[PDB]
Amino acid sequence: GVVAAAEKTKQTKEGVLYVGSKTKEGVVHGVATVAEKTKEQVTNVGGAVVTGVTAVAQKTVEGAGSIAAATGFVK
Amino acid sequence: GVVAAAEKTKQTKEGVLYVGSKTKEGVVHGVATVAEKTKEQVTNVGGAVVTGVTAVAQKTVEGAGSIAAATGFVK
Amino acid sequence: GVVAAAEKTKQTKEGVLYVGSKTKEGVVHGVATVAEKTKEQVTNVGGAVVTGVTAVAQKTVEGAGSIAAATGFVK
Amino acid sequence: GVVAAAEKTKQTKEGVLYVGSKTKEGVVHGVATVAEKTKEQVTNVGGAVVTGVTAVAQKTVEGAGSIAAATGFVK
Amino acid sequence: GVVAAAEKTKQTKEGVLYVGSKTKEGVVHGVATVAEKTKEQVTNVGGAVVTGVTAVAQKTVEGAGSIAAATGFVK
Amino acid sequence: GVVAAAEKTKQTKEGVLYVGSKTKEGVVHGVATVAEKTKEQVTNVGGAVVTGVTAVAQKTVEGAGSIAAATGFVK
Amino acid sequence: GVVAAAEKTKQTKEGVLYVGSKTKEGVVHGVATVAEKTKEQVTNVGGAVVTGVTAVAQKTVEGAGSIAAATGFVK
Amino acid sequence: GVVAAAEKTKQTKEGVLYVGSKTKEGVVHGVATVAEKTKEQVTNVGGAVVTGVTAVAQKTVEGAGSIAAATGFVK
Amino acid sequence: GVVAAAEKTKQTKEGVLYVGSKTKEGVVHGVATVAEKTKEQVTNVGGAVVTGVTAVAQKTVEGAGSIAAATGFVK
Amino acid sequence: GVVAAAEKTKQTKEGVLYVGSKTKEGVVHGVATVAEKTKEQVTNVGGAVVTGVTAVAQKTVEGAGSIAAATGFVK
Repeated sequence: GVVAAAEKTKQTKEGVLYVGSKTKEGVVHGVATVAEKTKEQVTNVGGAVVTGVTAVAQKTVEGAGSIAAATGFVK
Repeated sequence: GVVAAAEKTKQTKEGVLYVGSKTKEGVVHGVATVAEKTKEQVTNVGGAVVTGVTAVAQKTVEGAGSIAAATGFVK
Repeated sequence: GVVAAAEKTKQTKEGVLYVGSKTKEGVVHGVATVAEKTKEQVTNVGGAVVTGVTAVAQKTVEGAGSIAAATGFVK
Repeated sequence: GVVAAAEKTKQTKEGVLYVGSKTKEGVVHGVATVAEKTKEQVTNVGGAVVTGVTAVAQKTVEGAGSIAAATGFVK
Repeated sequence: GVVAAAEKTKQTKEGVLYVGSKTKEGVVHGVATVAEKTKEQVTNVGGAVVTGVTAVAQKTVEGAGSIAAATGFVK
Repeated sequence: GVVAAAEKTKQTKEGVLYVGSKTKEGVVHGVATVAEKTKEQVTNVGGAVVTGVTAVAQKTVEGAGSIAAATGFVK
Repeated sequence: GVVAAAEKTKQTKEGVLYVGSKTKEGVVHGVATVAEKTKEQVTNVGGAVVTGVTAVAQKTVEGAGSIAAATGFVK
Repeated sequence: GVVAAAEKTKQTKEGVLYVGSKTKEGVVHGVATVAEKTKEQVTNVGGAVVTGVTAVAQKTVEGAGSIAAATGFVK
Repeated sequence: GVVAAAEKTKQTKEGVLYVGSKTKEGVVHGVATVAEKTKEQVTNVGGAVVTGVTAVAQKTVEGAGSIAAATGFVK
Repeated sequence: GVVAAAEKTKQTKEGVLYVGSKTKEGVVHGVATVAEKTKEQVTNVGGAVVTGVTAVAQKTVEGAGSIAAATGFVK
């Protein structure tokens, strides 16, 4: 029973963004899952993932955001 | 029973962002899961992940945000 | 029963951000889970993770934010 | 019964941030979980994690924020 | 019964931040959990974790913030 | 018989130099002799060697300059 | 017979130099001789070696300059 | 017979120098001789070696300058 | 027969120098001879070696300067 | 026969120097000879060695300067 329910019932500068970036070398890998000689691996990533030399996450969840995750195994 | 419920019922400068970044070398890896010769690994990541040389997370959860996570196994 | 419920019922400079960053070398790894020759590993990360040479987390949870996590195993 | 409930029912400079950072070398690792030859490891991280050479966490939880975590195993 | 409930029912310079940082070398590790040859480890981290060469945590919990954590095992 | 003989017998702006250089990154190696797994190497450098991002060699040999070089081997 | 003989027999702006340099990063190695796993190496450097981000060699040899060099081996 | 003989027999702005240097980072190695696992190395450096981010060599040899060098071996 | 003979027989602004240097970080190594696991190394350095972030060598050899060098071995 | 003979027989601004240096960090090593696990090393340095963040060598050899060097071994 992995249920994620989100409801949004709705009846000057807002959220204005300025970014200036100057990079010479950049290595960004984000979400990564590496397995070497591994017998068993389970990985789950949910939600907002902002990454990089200049990472800005503004006003990410204004309304309703549900992240339900059942990660794992059964023997 | 992994349930995540979010409800948002709704009946000058706000949230204004300024970022200036100057980088020469940058290595950003974000969310990573590395397993080497590992027999068993379970990993869960939920929510907002902001990463990098200049990471800014402004006004992340304005409304309703639910992160329900059942991470693990059963033998 | 891993339940996360968030409800937000709603009937000059606010939240204004200024960031200036200057970096020469930067290594940012964020959320990481490393296992080497490990027989068993369970890892859970939830919520807001802001990381990096200049990490700013402003006004993260304005409304309702629920993080419910049941991490572990059963034998 | 790992329940996290958050409710927010709502019927000059506020929250204004200024950051100036100057770094030459920076190594930031954030949330990390390392296991080497480990037979069993369970790790849980919840909430807001702000990290880095210049880490600022302003007005993190304005409303309702619940972090419920049941971390561990059963034999 | 690990329950965390937070309720916020609501019917000049406030919260204004200024940070100036100048670093040459910086190593920040944040939340870390290291296990080497360990048979059993359980770790839980909850709440707000601000770390780094210049760490500022201003007005962290304005409203309601609940951190309920049951960490441990049963044999 | 490696003989170098130089004789100088002597019985408004002259030689005036102006240099303005502006560099951001510069790698200058000059005279270099690299041998890797080499069984035999003979190297000779003679005279004036001017090198670099802004290299100026003005009025190098006003008088007598002799460079005699016998480079090599005998088996 | 490696003989170097120099004789100088002697019976408004002259030689005036102006240098303005502005560098951010500079790596200068000059005269270098590198041998790795090398069985035999012979290196000779003679004369004037001017090197670097802003290298100026003005009026180097006004009089008599002799560079005699016998570089090498005999088996 | 490695003989170096120099004789100087002698019976407004002259040689005036102006240098202005501004560097942030500088690595200067000059005359270097590196041997790694090398069985045999012979190196000779003679004369004037001017090196660095701002290297100026003005009026180096006004009179008599002799550099005689016999570099090498015999088996 | 390694003979170096120098004879000087002698019967407005001259040689005036101005240097202005501004450095933040500087690594200068000058004359260096490094041997690692090397069985045999012979190194000779003679003359004038000027090195560094701002290296100026003005009017180095006004009179007689002899550099005689016999570098090497015999088996 | 390593003979160095120097003879000087002698029967407005001259040689005036101005240096202004401003350094934050400086590592100067000058003349160095490093041997690691080396079976045999012979090193000779002769003459004038000027080194450092601001190195100035003005009017080095006005008269007679002889540098005779026989560097090496015999088996």
